[PDB]
Amino acid sequence: YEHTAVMPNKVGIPYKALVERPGYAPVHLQIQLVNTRIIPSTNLEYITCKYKTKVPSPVVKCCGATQCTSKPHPDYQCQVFSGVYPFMYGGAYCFCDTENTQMSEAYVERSEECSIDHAKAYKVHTGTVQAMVNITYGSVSWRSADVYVNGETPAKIGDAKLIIGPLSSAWSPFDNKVVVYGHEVYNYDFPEYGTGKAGSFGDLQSRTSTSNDLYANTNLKLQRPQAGIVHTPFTQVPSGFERWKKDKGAPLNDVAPFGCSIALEPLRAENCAVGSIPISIDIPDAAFTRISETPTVSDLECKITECTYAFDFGGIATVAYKSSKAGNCPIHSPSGVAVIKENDVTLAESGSFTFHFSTANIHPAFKLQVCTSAVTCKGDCKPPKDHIVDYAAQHTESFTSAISATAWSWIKVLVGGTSAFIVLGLIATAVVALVLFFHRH
Amino acid sequence: KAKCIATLAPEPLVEHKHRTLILHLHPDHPTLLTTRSLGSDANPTRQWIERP
Ligand SMILES: *[C@@H]1O[C@H](CO)[C@@H](O)[C@H](O)[C@H]1NC(C)=O
Repeated sequence: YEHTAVMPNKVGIPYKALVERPGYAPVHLQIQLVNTRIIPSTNLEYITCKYKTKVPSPVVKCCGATQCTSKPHPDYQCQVFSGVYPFMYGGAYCFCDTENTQMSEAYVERSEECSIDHAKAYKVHTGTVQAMVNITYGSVSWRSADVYVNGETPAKIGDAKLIIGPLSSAWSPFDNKVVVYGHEVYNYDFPEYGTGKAGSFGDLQSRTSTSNDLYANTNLKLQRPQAGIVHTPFTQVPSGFERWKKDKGAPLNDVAPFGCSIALEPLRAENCAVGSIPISIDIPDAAFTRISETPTVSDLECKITECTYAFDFGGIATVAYKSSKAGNCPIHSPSGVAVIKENDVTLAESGSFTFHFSTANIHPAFKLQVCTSAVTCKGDCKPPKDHIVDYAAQHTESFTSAISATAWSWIKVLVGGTSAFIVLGLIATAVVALVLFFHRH
Repeated sequence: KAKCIATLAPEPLVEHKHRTLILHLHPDHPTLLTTRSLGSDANPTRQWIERP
């Protein structure tokens, strides 16, 4: 027996409903999301990290000269400095005073830290949505499984075939390009591979952390050695990866809307409370007991004894009843006015039972289903005194939830008063025309 | 990769008003405070607090 509905995209707040099959006792159904995961399709573009400048031993040619040869090294530099007269611990290195030459070389390579301290540049595309759903129904205990939130793939959870529809809003916190660093994810528009600029995030780029083909773009310039000294001085733009670390700003972990959590294995946004989720669950015939074998109730009377429209279950009500074939009975509230804490009650041949509920309404009025029967509960609720709480609201707001009977009275008096005044003017207008007509005739 | 011991700032004093969260922050070191709402418009806040 298939039951179809739409449940809010909320984690930790269950969707509760009765599966009503004429001739059989209603099966109470409860579907709770354990987590919701938005898993985009990602493609690693390149890996950037802090660079290391490799400086081989310079070639010092005494009484002669050398020429630079281009080499296949990242950001390779080579310059020949003539007219050098270097000294070592053993004295002057060269004999000639001005005919000596020093060749300096330098190139960029990944630092040792790049194996543990690097940022991954990903291109992000629309992917899939998954969730873990906790389901209980009838007398069946809680069962859970990972499902695909696409409305097409059925999940079998405890002999029930669950199809969770696509999210009503195709929203994702990830932009087209993101940077993953450590546990953090950033919506950073990084330069494409091979186009990085010195001092910026992508100055050093590698397709993989173990790739042998490295791209480097720094203003690495060889400087002339100090007089009499054998060394290879140079200037270079400070690493843009270390610069980015300072200018990262807030990560997506800390700014994502809808309370999303960002996980990395795989990269995904979790528990984003966006929109609603269509659902469809097919419950086997074994779960449905014939009405003739279950209790039924009549002459129901509901009393709300206490109520606060707090986020918690601040409402309390009592239902008087008469029944036949006394036994366990499911409880449900079809409307959104109040969320019922209880799932079922134990009935006697006669008596009453109590239940707790959460409502945002000042004057809640809602239908309570009891073994295919229904009773209307009405009462007034006081406001809570606690300004801030550490838990989410169980109930749902509406336009008219906050309008009190006194406010409705003023609205009715205002609208009725103005309408009656206009009607009075129109009746007077109609009568005077009728009187004038009789003057002529 | 290794595990390092980082400091813990003193727990804030929290005062509640209608739709307002009041935090009294007394850090020992420059401490980062960030906030965001859980709605469709998460207005983020990011500030380093060095003094009470
Ligand atoms: C399902 O809900 C029950 C409630 O008692 C809980 O014990 C169980 O751990 C939940 N399942 C998951 C996967 O969280």
